[PDB]
Amino acid sequence: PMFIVNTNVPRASVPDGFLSELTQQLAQATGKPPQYIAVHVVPDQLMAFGGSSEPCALCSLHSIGKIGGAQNRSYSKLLCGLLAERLRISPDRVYINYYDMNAANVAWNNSTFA
Amino acid sequence: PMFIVNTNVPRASVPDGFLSELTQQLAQATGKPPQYIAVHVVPDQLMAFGGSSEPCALCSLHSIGKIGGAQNRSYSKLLCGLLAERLRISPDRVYINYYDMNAANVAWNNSTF
Amino acid sequence: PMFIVNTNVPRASVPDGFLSELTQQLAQATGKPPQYIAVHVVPDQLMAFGGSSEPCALCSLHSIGKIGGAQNRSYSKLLCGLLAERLRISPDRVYINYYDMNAANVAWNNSTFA
Repeated sequence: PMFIVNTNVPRASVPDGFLSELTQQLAQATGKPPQYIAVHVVPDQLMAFGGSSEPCALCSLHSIGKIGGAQNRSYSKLLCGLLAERLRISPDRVYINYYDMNAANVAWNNSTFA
Repeated sequence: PMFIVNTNVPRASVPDGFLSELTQQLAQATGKPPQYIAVHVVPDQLMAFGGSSEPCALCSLHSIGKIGGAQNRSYSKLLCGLLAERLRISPDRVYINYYDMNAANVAWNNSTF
Repeated sequence: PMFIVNTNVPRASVPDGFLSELTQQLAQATGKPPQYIAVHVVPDQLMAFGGSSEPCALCSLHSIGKIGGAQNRSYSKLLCGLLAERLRISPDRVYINYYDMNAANVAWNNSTFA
């Protein structure tokens, strides 16, 4: 699985250990092994949400399966929760796009997972 | 809806009001209210288009519906137009990918649609 | 075609001809002309792969056709190869997501390819 966060929040407000925490939580939440979890955080971004430049995030989670109605609802609670608690971002200023990737459309290590 | 622009154009060439303009115009164009429009502009990027490093942009627009043949044609005119007029980027150096998101695959506010 | 690389490798370690190289190689590999190829490299990123912050990359290749099982398998070899040699990134720390774009969903030059 792959999680990317884009946010106008400053670099200095991203706590040390945020990436490891995202890794550990996403592992538990998706049921996938941490070695396969990647996380990416892009602060200091020039963005707006609903015309306002108060703290916000635009994120995405890609996975081969482990993506669906119930699962996505659950991930939103978890991840908005973490963006709220660690980055002080209100959950009504967060979008997260989910992508159920086909195994043939994910490369890793000189091949694909198909 | 969500619009992201990535460009090699410098931050200082992005005019004051560009994000608000994109917000207003996307609202009108998609028919969705401005509060639900997000915009993201990433300047100073290391990128090339056709091997040339003259000004260019790689962009994406994500929306739950309001995405299709004619609508996408219309958005290209609008958005290439704005990148041309405000960022001085030639429209033959712009790509925009459109994504019709399923409501279940977009989180907002502790849940999904 | 479009190729984006996101990496924790510093900007100074990205060689100056990397974008042209990616362009030329993707042209040969996809069978499209170099003028249709765009490439984007985002260094200095705050990321982790499998809990570790050693060099890694999250990438994506978008194209209208020229995307599929065998082709993707081949592109992974090529691109991991380039990331290994030029950016000194181990291939087991690379993901590439492939996207077979419908022509109606790609804009260029005031219109779409539909």
